[PDB]
Amino acid sequence: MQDPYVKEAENLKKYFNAGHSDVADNGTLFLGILKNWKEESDRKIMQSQIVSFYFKLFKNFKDDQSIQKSVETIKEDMNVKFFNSNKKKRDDFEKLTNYSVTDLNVQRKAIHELIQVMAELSPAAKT
Amino acid sequence: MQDPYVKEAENLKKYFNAGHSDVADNGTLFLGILKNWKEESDRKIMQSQIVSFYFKLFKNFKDDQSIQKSVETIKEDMNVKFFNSNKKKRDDFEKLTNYSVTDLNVQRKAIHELIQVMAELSPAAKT
Amino acid sequence: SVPTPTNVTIESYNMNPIVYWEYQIMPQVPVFTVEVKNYGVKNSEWIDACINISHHYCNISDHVGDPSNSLWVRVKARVGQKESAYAKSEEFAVCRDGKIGPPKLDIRKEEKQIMIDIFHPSVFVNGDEQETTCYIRVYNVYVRMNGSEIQYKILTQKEDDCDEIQCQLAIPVSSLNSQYCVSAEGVLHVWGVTTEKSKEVCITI
Amino acid sequence: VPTPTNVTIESYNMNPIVYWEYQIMPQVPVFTVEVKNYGVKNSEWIDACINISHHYCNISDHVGDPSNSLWVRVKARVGQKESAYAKSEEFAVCRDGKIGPPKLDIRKEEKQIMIDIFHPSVFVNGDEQEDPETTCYIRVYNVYVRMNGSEIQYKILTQKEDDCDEIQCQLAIPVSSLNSQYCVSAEGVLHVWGVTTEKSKEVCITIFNS
Amino acid sequence: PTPTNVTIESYNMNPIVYWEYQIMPQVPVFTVEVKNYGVKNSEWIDACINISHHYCNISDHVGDPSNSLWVRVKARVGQKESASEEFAVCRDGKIGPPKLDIRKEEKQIMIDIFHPSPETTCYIRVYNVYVRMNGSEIQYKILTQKEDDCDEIQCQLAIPVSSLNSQYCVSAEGVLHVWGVTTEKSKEVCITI
Repeated sequence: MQDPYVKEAENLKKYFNAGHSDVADNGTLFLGILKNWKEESDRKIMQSQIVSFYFKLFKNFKDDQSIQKSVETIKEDMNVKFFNSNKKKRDDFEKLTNYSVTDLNVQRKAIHELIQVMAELSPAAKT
Repeated sequence: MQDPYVKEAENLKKYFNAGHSDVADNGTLFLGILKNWKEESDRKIMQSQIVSFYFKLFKNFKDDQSIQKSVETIKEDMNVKFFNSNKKKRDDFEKLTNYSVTDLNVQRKAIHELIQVMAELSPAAKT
Repeated sequence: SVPTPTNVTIESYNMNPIVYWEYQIMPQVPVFTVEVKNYGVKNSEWIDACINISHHYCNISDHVGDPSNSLWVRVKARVGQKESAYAKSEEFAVCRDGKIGPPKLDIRKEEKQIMIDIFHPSVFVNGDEQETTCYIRVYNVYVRMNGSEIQYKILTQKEDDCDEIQCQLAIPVSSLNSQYCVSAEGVLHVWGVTTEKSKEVCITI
Repeated sequence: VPTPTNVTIESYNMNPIVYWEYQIMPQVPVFTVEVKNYGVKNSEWIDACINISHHYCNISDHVGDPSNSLWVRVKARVGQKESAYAKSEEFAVCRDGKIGPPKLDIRKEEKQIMIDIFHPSVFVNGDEQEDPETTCYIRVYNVYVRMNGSEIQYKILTQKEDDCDEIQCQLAIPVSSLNSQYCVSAEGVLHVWGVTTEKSKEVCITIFNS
Repeated sequence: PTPTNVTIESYNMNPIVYWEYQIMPQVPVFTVEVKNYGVKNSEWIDACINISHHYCNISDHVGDPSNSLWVRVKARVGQKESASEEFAVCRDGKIGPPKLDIRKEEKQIMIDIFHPSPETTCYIRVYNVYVRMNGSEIQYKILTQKEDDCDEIQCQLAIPVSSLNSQYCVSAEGVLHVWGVTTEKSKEVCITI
């Protein structure tokens, strides 16, 4: 029977009224892009931005009660699927997604750790 | 051999006056988190958010003519290292990073492609 | 009721859906035009699947892209030169909403073990040259022997028994009894729709 | 009391020492040097040498990952009165230090001269720390070889190459351009900033064959 | 008396004036003056005035490295002073070699050739990359212009891991525009595959 989340996904789908002809207009946001990449690493350099997006989305909708059960339900499953049930991973990810790119101190701290960040961007052979 | 970008990274570093005591205060944004992950896929689910961040940052600074040459230079090198010189990759990435999470149509289109999306962010491996 | 098509309905089997719609009878024979729009449209134009048709059905097979990408079809009529407003089908998704033919079973023998070959359903087993998350995830091999049944799951993905063509499932020559009967259904990625359960290809006594 | 002047950190083979001047005061003053290194849990500095009488300080036990910038400050006390702190600029061991040369060994095998480049003293250790989890290692060795009256460099990737190992590096050379007195010297180049180690002293060899 | 055997010399674009002078119980000073073609009027310029040595770095009188200059020198003993091969800094002689680097990426050796350290014709048109191995020197032409391997900083040139050799050796010279003057050929930089 369908994975717990599809139910809730389609439920949300109604709420947003996403199942109407028009939605089909203008290419596709994710689906296609995500189709150009099969090497897992790459699939992850994109899925990351796609999860952070659904993350903002559901956030700007917590103030709403009518779809809450659906939105939490989808979320857990996303955790179990993308963050492979790894509590750290989620938590690290979260942290990174919430950094005031305008907090005048956050931009110094980051400009500081740039060179170091860049020197581990590429994949290693001996880790 | 000195990597072209360190020069420009340090240059920027002065401009932001990140090279100064205080910056050392309050843990580290990236450096450490990026240290908890050595499996390339994961390193990528985080480096992604880190590059999109430096991407916003340099964006909110394209008016500042004084550091432009540095900021482009750093950027190409990030392209060459993270997007493995793959013009598509960069372009797909870009697209995903720019989606009005508030454009009322963009949120429908995305709520539509959710199930299809969530049916593939679970690490896959068969081929 | 007046000049608009009614009760529009798409339906699919083995991956080829046909749009169906009613219409009131009247002294004049009208024609119809069914148009398909499938998610992920470059711009916003619909597509003419069957135009000025006299019947009450339409095989839209050449508008079924990735069998997982929802499509909406609309239909209208023309009475002489008096067309009408369109009729809208609900969002259709071939993989969620259709039904598929059974897999192809093969039983045989090897020393202490019966071997079972489950050839993926016709549709999938093609090669993509002639006319997706839409695939079989678990095959449910049922095996009946004496009067007792027992099922077996099987993950076409995380398992190296299956391949683009078939799947394997050995069996120990169980409970003193021969005359084993195999049947098998597929289950799909995302909606969990079963395929048709093949007819039994028993073995021995 | 007065403030320390011309603060300066300096390093060799990975162990920096803070240096600072001071005017001669009536009573002999003491000093306290404090180190703060990037990636601080909160914002507290650390006392490296508390109320010292000299004009230097070995901060070796504040040098974490040799790539992570640190700032050290110093002050004095006399009468009983302390003064304002003196701030060192951001120091980065790996970008700002120097490392002893590698240890070269030349020899012979039939048609080939063998060269052994033992990694600088610091690195070869079986880590205790006083090179896991630090990008401060040697990436390429530049073996220069001078012969007759011509010179050729020789890159050598300590990583993607199986000539090097935790201890040494190898580099065979064909007995070239007939006559000898091959002279070998070598420098190490580091990750991230690409700082050169010291270039070892030439260890020659001479060949006679026909 | 008068300074003797005056001689300008340049390396990597910076010339120094050299001149002799007889020894005597007194230490004299000297003044070198440079005049470079295309002078507004006709005044010379003091490069080094009242100097005690016998050399002079005139770097700040070297305008366009193609425009001929003449320098003159004198002395002063107490208070007793004393009474065309065009050759461009850029055009003639030798400017050092580029800066080579070699490395590896599966099946292909990569060679970077950093240019020797606006809108003039005095630039590198073709870089001659020579590659040596087992028994074969083998050249390569690089067109810094009509080619997108080069850019304001470097140039590239991949190579297939050729003829089961071990040691490959890269060296390279720059060829100048118009006159076609080669730059200095870099010292070899071998590798070992």
